[PDB]
Amino acid sequence: KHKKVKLAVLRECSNPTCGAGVFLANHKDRLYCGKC
Amino acid sequence: FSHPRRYGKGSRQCRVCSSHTGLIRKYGLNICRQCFREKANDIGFNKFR
Amino acid sequence: SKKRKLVADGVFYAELNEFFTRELAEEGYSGVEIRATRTQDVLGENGRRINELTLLVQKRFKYAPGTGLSAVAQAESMKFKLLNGLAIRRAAYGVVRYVMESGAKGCEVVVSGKLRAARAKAMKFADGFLIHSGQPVNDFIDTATRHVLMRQGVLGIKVKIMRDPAKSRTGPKALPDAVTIIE
Amino acid sequence: EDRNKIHQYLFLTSKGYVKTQFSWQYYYYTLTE
Amino acid sequence: LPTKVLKISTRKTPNGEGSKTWETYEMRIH
RNA sequence: GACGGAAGGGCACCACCAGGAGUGGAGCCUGCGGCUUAAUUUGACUCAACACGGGGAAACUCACCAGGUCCAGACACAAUAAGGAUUGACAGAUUGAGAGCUCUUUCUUGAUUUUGUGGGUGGUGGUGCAUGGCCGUUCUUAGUUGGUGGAGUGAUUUGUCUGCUUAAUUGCGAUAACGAACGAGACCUUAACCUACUAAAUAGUGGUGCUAGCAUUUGCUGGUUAUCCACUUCUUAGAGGGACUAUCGGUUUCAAGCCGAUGGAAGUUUGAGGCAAUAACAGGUCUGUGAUGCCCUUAGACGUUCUGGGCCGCACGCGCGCUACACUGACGGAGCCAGCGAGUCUAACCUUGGCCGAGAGGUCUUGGUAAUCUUGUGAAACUCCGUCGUGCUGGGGAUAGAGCAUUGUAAUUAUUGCUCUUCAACGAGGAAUUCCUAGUAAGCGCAAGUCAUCAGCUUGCGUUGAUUACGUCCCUGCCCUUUGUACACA
Ligand SMILES: [Mg+2]
Ligand SMILES: [Mg+2]
Ligand SMILES: [Mg+2]
Ligand SMILES: [Mg+2]
Ligand SMILES: [Mg+2]
Ligand SMILES: [Mg+2]
Ligand SMILES: [Mg+2]
Ligand SMILES: [Mg+2]
Ligand SMILES: [Mg+2]
Ligand SMILES: [Mg+2]
Ligand SMILES: [Mg+2]
Ligand SMILES: [Mg+2]
Ligand SMILES: [Mg+2]
Ligand SMILES: [Mg+2]
Ligand SMILES: [Mg+2]
Ligand SMILES: [Mg+2]
Ligand SMILES: [Mg+2]
Ligand SMILES: [Mg+2]
Ligand SMILES: [Mg+2]
Ligand SMILES: [Mg+2]
Ligand SMILES: [Zn+2]
Ligand SMILES: [Zn+2]
Repeated sequence: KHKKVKLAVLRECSNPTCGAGVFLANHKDRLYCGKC
Repeated sequence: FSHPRRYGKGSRQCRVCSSHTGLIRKYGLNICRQCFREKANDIGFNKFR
Repeated sequence: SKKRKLVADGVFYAELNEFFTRELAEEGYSGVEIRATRTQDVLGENGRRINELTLLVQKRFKYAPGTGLSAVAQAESMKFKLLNGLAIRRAAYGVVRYVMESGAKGCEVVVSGKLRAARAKAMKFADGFLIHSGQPVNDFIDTATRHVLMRQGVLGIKVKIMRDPAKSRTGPKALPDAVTIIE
Repeated sequence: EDRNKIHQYLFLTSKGYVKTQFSWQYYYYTLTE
Repeated sequence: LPTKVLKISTRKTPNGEGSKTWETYEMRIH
């Protein structure tokens, strides 16, 4: 059971794979694309 | 949701059932014996003696 | 090989008819050779069934875009008639009424299952001359058996016919008992 | 779009719109009107 | 040529009850 | 009709005689109970449960249990849809886990499905007492019916039978029956023989341009995978022939026939089988079926899967079995004889032949989709020559320790193999009980199914090949008559 929560609304990584709707994770160190 | 099941009986399944039971791996037909004799004569397998 | 081959002649020849009294039964199937009872609904709406699955004969079976004297036709001749609804008493005598004076020697039809839920009806309906048995039956019979799926208790037919050995149409000319001379 | 690659791999098996028939494990999915 | 019978000896029953009766089908090539 | 513990007959090595070979007694293999169990999944319990469900289960199978994923609940209505529904996610705590199961985190994929109603629907889940199908048993049996006529008011009977005789309701015969059909028989497959027609380096044999070695006036034994010539006797097998008990005795009654003899390829229907009537039975299988009625179930699932264990767990009884108790034996060279059979393209099956190795095995090619190669499957019992002189000694190989391999994600509760040490009963098995009549019993090992692997299993196979009867109801059973019945659910 998960929420991926609704986000009272909103960097980036490489590769036309990650299509600009890909704002990198706001943690630390994170180079991560939610696509994969 | 899967792990090595390459060989063995879990590998081979019956053509008409996917029944792993009663396999006959002779002559490359791969059906179980419950299963075969029903579909026997139509392959030219008949009984003489 | 060659053994693993001539089997595959037949074991390919086999699964077909698993695919035939399943899809062409209501459309009137008799036997691969394609023997048939009814023969339009096998073609289709001038093309609906002719090629609906020759196009599946390949995209399942490894191919390319471009390459009443029988019981198995009479044991489904009217297997419909039951699951549609008639008396199982006179309907059965109709089919052995039917084939018998079609110059035919012998016929026999049984229905097995729950007529009424008990140790289960097994009554039998014969007519004529039915050689059985020895080798002359392989020559002279056809028998089919088709499970009949009605809503409360599966049943099952076992039809048998026999070829008139006189008007044999192939092979032996009469019963191997045969005796005759002139006075 | 994962579903969209198969829609014309062709030319919801339920609402008719294709009739099904089994015969040994690889699914003869053959079509309606 | 010599003919080779293809023989498949299978027991006659679906379950495992009865007398232990087998039966050999033949395929006869030429 | 069925039944009887009533009377005749008749018949069977799931009956006996005459004998043969064994089990139950020992170790161990396996299956059943039990018992233990988290679970030891389960079906079957007389012949007709208990090496049987191919049931030789390390995963799987797997049905069992301890746990953990999944939607693969289509679709119809109704709700979050275009101010993001919603799945996915790397790593971390968690957990068996390189599992986003989950928590934090904020990314994120994009009308794909998330939620209830409703409907599905998967199930090795229950009911073989709701079923199909199939199978097993009575039955390694001889039985079953109808036409015309006869007898009966009738249901029914006769036919369908005293007596012989046959494997048989198979026939002679007798006859209120006559003439018939199904069953048996005929039919079909196979193991044999054909010096015949039809036949070939894919089969087998001489033989030649010639080649190898002992004796040497021409033979011994061969060799010649694109060196020539022959043959149909072997092999194999196309078309067919041939056995009909043929002929003549022994006994018949009038025969039907049974016990000899010769021919002889062939004398128990020539041998062995496949088929298979009328009917049965709550027989077994829902653990074969996308065969399955109806129920039970369908999101903390009984569905499917992943991880791990279990079916094999031992104060015990039993069933199919394997290795034996040793001098017709064991060890060791060695002679070296089969037949039945299977085998590899999106690939690893049958392995010659090399070569490493103690063997197990390694490695290296190679031939083989197969009358060609493996394969002359150079099998074993065997056997010829030696060896150990009767303890439980090596017979015996069980339990038990140590080391090397082969399969396989995975061998631990030894999968299996080979080597060294271990060396347990058991000293021919009680009451019982099985199987068996000729290329039989029995011994022997070989293939195929199983198979990734694993035989003390199965289906078959040939090598070796007796004793004894070629008969009777004494037992156990079965079939036909007669008879009794208050049974018909028999
Ligand atoms: Mg299954
Ligand atoms: Mg017969
Ligand atoms: Mg005796
Ligand atoms: Mg049980
Ligand atoms: Mg059950
Ligand atoms: Mg019982
Ligand atoms: Mg019996
Ligand atoms: Mg498991
Ligand atoms: Mg399963
Ligand atoms: Mg049951
Ligand atoms: Mg009358
Ligand atoms: Mg009268
Ligand atoms: Mg009578
Ligand atoms: Mg039953
Ligand atoms: Mg078991
Ligand atoms: Mg025992
Ligand atoms: Mg090898
Ligand atoms: Mg030992
Ligand atoms: Mg077994
Ligand atoms: Mg007696
Ligand atoms: Zn990225
Ligand atoms: Zn099957």
